[PDB]
Amino acid sequence: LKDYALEKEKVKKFLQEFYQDDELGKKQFKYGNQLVRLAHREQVALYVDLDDVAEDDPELVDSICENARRYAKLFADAVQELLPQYKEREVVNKDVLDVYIEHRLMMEQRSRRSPQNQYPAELMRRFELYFQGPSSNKPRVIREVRADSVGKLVTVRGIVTRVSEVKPKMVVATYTCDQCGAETYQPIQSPTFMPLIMCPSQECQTNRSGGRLYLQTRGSRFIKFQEMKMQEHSDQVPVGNIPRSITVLVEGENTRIAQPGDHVSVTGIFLPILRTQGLLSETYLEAHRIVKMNKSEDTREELRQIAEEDFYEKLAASIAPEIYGHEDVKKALLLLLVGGVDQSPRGMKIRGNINICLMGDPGVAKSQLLSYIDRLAPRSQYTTGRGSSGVGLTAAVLRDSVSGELTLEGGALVLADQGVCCIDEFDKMAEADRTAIHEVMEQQTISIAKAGILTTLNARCSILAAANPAYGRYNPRRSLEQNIQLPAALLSRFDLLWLIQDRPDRDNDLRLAQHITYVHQHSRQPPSQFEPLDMKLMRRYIAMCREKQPMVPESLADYITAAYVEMRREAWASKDATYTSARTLLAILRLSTALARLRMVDVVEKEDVNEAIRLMEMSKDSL
Amino acid sequence: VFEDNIDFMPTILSRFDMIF
Amino acid sequence: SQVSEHSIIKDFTKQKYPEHAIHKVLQLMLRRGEIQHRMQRKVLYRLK
Amino acid sequence: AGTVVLDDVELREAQRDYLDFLDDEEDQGIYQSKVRELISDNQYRLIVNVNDLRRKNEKRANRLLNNAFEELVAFQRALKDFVASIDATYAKQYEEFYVGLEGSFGSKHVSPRTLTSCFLSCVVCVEGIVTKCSLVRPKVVRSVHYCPATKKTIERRYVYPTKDEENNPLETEYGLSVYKDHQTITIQEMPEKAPAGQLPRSVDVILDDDLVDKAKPGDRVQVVGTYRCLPGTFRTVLIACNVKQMSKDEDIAKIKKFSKTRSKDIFDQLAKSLAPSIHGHDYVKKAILCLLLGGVERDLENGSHIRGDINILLIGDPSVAKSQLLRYVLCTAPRAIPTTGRGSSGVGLTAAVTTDRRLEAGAMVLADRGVVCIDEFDKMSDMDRTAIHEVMEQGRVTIAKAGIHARLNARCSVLAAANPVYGRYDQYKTPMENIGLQDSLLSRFDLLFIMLDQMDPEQDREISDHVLRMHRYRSAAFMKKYIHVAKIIKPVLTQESATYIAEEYSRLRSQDSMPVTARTLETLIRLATAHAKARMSKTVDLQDAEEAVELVQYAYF
Repeated sequence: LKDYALEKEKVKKFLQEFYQDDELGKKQFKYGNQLVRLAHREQVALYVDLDDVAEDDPELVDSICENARRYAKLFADAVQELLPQYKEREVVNKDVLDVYIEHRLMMEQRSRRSPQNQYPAELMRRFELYFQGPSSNKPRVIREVRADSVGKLVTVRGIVTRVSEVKPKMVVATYTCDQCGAETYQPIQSPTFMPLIMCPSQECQTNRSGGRLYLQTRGSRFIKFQEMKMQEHSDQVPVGNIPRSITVLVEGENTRIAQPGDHVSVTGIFLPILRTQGLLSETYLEAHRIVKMNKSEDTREELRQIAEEDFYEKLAASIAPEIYGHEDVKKALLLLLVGGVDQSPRGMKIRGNINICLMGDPGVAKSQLLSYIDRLAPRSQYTTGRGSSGVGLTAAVLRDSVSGELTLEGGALVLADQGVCCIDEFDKMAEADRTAIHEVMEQQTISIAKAGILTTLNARCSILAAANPAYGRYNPRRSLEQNIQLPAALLSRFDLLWLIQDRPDRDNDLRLAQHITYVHQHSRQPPSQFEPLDMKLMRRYIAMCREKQPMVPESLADYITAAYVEMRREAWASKDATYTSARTLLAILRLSTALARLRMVDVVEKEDVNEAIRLMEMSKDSL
Repeated sequence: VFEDNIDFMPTILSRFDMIF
Repeated sequence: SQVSEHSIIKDFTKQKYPEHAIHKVLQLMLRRGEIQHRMQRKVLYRLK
Repeated sequence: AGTVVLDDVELREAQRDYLDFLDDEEDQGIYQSKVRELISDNQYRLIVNVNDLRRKNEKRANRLLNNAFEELVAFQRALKDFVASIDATYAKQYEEFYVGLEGSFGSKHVSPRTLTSCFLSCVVCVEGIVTKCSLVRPKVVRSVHYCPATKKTIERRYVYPTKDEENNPLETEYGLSVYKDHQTITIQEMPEKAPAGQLPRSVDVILDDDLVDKAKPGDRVQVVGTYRCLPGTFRTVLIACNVKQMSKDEDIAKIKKFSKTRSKDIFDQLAKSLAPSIHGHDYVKKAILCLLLGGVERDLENGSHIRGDINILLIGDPSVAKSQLLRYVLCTAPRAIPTTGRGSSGVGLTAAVTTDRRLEAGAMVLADRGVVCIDEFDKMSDMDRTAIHEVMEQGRVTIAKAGIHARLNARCSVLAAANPVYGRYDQYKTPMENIGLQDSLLSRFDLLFIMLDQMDPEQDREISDHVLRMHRYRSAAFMKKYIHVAKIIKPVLTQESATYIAEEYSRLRSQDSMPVTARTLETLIRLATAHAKARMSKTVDLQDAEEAVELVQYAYF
């Protein structure tokens, strides 16, 4: 539609003698310095912020957005043509590519029209160009990127689920013959290419020479390559679906930036892949910019209710409304819901590990409450204990069609990166998997004695476990070595243990009947005038609370020490199946840590600490 | 086959007759 | 352990039970989806 | 294709007529309001009732239904023109608009059985349930190629053009190229109406844009489109233009009048109506009557919990009608499909078909909102055992392959039977392990009847002889009509009635203290609902609810 020469001249003038208002509205050759650095081979990747263009060239930005690859190539050629005028001296031959390039330029000059008698543009680059998505286009959700946006520069958010090791990919393939003496170039764009056999060079075909060609890796151009799969953020996926994955390919200096399980912002060109009725093709994303979130590291005044309104009576009372009671049990969930993302800047890495255990699955249908835990909590991902077999963590051999050689993958634990981990049906796990859990308990010490796999898994989420009872409710008459069937030492490592017995408590038994009767009566599941409210309001208020970062006082710990003393007498006299130890002191300080976040005073706080002690006493010795 | 004479189909026998 | 598949057959013979019994029970309890049958499915898939 | 006609007068007349139809000036502008709605809502497919097209011009409707391609193209052009006239900018935004057909079709409303070859090149409607389904792939429709050498641009409709006229390189302009998404689905005729004698008809359906996610495997869909043929093997395909979901759900008045409860107690004979040649197990009959009836959907707002997924397992001694009772349900089956044993047909599997990887929905999926009859449950392998556990709880089947993640609706119930492998009496050892099934699956089922042949010669004698006398030397269809009416009943609970259930529930709680009590509370909703469904009553009767309390007592003997 439009002449590419005019646009090339426009971008050249834009870069060379056209000005911006970045530094106090004064031109300072912003891109000029980077171009100079490129001339001296001191900067390898060049980024073109589309925002800078959009400040004073909206039509160019619109054209670029409507078609990405063509303008990308045009900019690359323009930068190539800008280089020679910034040459000041002789290249110091940094690498093999520079040496080959300077010999090629010397040979070109020595002997100085067929369109096929010149160096390909990509071979003489020594620079890579990329685009940063303009802020004008709002980020899109992966499910909404359909075939209709092919070829348009889009930006999507997600979480890395499968990244391969860095490997070299070949852009220009160099072939040399023993008769011609010249260099034959085959640019390669598809992931697969066909090596040449008989050179189609005009010299040989005219001379009917042997034309035997030998591929070499000396003067070929190589670029970095990676393969990653990215999955939608669980927080915004509709409840009625599951997140979908879209393939992203990253090349050049942009590599080695994404880490597994991390939130990434990706901007690239949506292009099809051929694998060679009708013409079918797949899709991928050639990224141009990967920026992680900063959070991955480590108007009246009446609009808030922080100190005047108690968080216990409003926040807790709107959590898990389908559950028929267990308000004391409900409180611990809030501590689990809080977790240990908010930690003091003092190196307390253990604070974020809250491995709570629940025994008894048929009890009061507590399997349901897991979903509410994932949905309300931010930075939380839904996971299932029984989502795959034991092969899901190690490596095995299965048939595949699309891709995957020497597959390396993780389980549910790795999938939730520093979030909320949900594990169901602990009993049905095989013996080997149980050891895999136990090695997680030892603070990320996953050792594998298999020849091919020697990885070190990084488990930093919060682990919630639900366990079925031993083929029936516990019976007191059974003494030790029989009463508990799951290994006791395994339970010992867990910080909190909860078990619910459906005792014939006629006072409580009537309460269950009353609530199930009000079902099928109206649409208000929480009849105590609690409205479900929008999820937007709750999340926004919670986020600003993280920024305060209160710190508990160390002096108060002296009070706690007495609690261990009285516990010892009970532990020795009871001789019960459950047993505790100094781990309670380990737990208590962590447990007290979260509770104080409601009252951000931290000068004198006694009730908050005491309640955590009272929580332990309520569950044990219920008789 | 080489209730004591059941290998893998302890239902098919009930559907036939005991014939020598 | 120590009561593996290569020796359990001889135990029946020690109990004056011929090879007829092993088909009726031993060969039929593993087809039930016993953990011992699943133990061979995972541990001995390539180790043998 | 791309071939056009140069100033066709017939095409122009069709364009003018359809444009006149679109601009509803003498009428209130119903379609014009719909055009406003589509412009505002960012949807580019206008659905036009066919009945209006008949009313305005029967000749247009006739020529449309008899020659689909040209009339459809002309009407699409008319829609484009009308949109541009109302708003040019919105028309400039998009490339081409598509038109869908709904309403009532006299003789072209066919079934896969009915859809013979005679309907070629005619617009058709097909009703059924999705069977096979493929993934979402993008399909190219207009590829733009630009030659850097010759400074020329070449565009082609629909091998791929790779070399120019003189073999110069060609780098395609992807952005200017238009790609639309594509999907391949299949359909089978409805289970109840397709005769079981002759072979099934499968029809392939291709969906264009805005149709990939509207229909998913296992649902019930109506497809309307053009029935064309691709060019030694000739296969019929159906290029679709509108997909709509289905599953909302005479002598009835005589049946309704006969079935008045004021005359006598019909429940007494109603329970016996399912087991004509089986003496005894009357309690089992009530449960089986319960399983067929009952609601299958509850308005659980802002979440989900226990629903009409309630099911019954039957384990017992041979020849105790354990195998036989399934056949009675299968014969008089409202939307029910049989399956037995291993049944390796992919309950959620794909079989990894190469040179193709479609999603073949299984038995439990094809039976949405029905009853599933399963024989020899213990025969199913552990691979199914892992999958089948999750299906009953949440109500969907998860498909887990490399990249393919989707859950199909499994709003279903299970009637399972399995022989106790070798167990004979099952009275001294707890059924939790004597049936082999030690797994926690047992708790999930509502009911677990044990049909032992306890030596009870007084009761046992009557079963042997009197069944033989049942020949009667000197009402199957009735239940069919009942259940269809009962399905649209929502027997709301009454608090005074509801408390009555809890009042006697206490006595049962102390009886079983000396089998799960934590789930029994929820299933009391079903049991009370069943009794009112028999009477079509909107409210649960206390006398009817009393028998619900007794059923739990009879449930565990």
